[PDB]
Amino acid sequence: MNTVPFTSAPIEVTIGIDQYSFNVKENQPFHGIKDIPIGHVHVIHFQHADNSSMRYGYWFDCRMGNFYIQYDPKDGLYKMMEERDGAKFENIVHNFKERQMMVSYPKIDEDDTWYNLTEFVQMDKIRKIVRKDENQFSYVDSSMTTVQENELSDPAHSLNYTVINFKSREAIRPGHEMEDFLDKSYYLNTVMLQGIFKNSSNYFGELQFAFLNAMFFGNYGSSLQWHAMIELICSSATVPKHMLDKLDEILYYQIKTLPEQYSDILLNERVWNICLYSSFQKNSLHNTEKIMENKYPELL
Amino acid sequence: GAMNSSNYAELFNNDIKLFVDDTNVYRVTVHKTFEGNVATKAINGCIFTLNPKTGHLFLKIIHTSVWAGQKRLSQLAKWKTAEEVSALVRSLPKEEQPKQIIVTRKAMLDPLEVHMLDFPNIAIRPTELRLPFSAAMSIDKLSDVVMKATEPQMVLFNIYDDWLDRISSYTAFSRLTLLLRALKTNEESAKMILLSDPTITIKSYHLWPSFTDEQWITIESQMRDLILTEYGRKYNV
Ligand SMILES: O=C(Cn1cccn1)NC1CCCCC1
Repeated sequence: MNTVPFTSAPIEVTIGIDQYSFNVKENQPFHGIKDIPIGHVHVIHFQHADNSSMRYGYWFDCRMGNFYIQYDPKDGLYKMMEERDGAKFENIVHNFKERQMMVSYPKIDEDDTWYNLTEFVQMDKIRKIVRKDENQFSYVDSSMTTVQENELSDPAHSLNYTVINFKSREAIRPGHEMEDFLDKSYYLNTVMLQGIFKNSSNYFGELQFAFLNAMFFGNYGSSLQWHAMIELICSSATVPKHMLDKLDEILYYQIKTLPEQYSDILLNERVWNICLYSSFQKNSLHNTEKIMENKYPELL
Repeated sequence: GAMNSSNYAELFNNDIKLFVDDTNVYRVTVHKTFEGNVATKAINGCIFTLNPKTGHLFLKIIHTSVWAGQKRLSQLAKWKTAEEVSALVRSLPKEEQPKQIIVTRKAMLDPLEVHMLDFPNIAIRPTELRLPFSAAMSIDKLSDVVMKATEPQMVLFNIYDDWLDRISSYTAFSRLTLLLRALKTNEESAKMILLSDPTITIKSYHLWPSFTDEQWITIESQMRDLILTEYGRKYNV
């Protein structure tokens, strides 16, 4: 079990760790989060009490280094940093543990929620969507725009998700216009799965990362990406059976985890009604359709 | 964006544009079968593709053989329309290709956009106008060439005859849409108006009769009256 320590907490802030969150008061005796499960990516995120504008945070994997948080009073935010001196880091964290100044990652043992939300998410893929190669961790916030959004403005701060556009030459084979527009299997299976992603695991990983950025930061371009990747599968008549079964599990846990009060802004009525009731895969998402109908029957 | 009453004069500026009407592409008669079920029989159709500035009409005849063995024909008809319009554009010299294509029905937007991906600079637009181009098959010479076709065929006509020698495009389009609206509302009466005076003939190379300026005013008044009549006969007013 790993630890992301904090040098201090000088400003009042709500801190998230994965699906958990807690309030820290201004200058409260706070030194961090311990007992973080090894084996998964994680996200530590922030919303300042004085400006709820800009949720921001950091994707990381404690297997890749020793990371800590330190507030920067010039840039006005909590920054993740790597400590390269392993002995120094271990000794400081051990003292914090002895003085019980760290919250414990509060994982219930029955609970597989975070595994289920991050099953295909890899740090190495995160770091190619979020380009900042001098760090091992990745910063995301509410305002960052996607490559696709920019095309329709600072490229160093973009989310480089894979561009999906159903009315593009990439999506539509010359001479197969009607076929390819009404059945997107060639775009899904040849262009995207064989061509760009290489396998369904990397496709699902980007889908899961897009949802999580939409949920945790309200990142609108991420929400657009998540829905596009769902729609591309559901609008394909020919999908490997193992992908459909896994998609149903992925979406089920995403819908389960969404705050009930954010459903109005994070769920696209058109996409979901099309996917569950009109698409080729209308009958292939039984768990997702059941949880959507019991939890958000209004949207449908 | 959408073409409507506010930007109506844009139709007659010097940027090449085409209206595309797909109403008459997939045409059927509905009949009873020996067992007492219902079936359809297709008949020849046509794409109505019109330059409103010049009157140039590209009438692509759709032969019933294109439907043979196909399913979901009303959906296919929109994609076949888009395929044929895209083929027409590619067949034109660059300086004759349109800068905008206006579709009379919104369901043509996605089929045409997808077929025109190679032409990103050609704008595909809907319209809020209720244009009467479905009545094109009430023009006898157009209906005749469609029904006689034994294979796919493109036939090129000026729908304004020689009117542009004497009137502007705006006025010519207004005459055309009044004639077609009349033929759509009461074809029998409209055709009676147009031919009641046998001494006014249709030239071999024309579609409409050879009315003088003064006769067109009378004709146009008679068509307005017809339209208002039918509107009363319909709504009782
Ligand atoms: O304080 C530092 C790095 N530093 C900045 C100025 C001088 N040393 N690092 C600690 C070790 C790990 C836990 C909290 C962060």
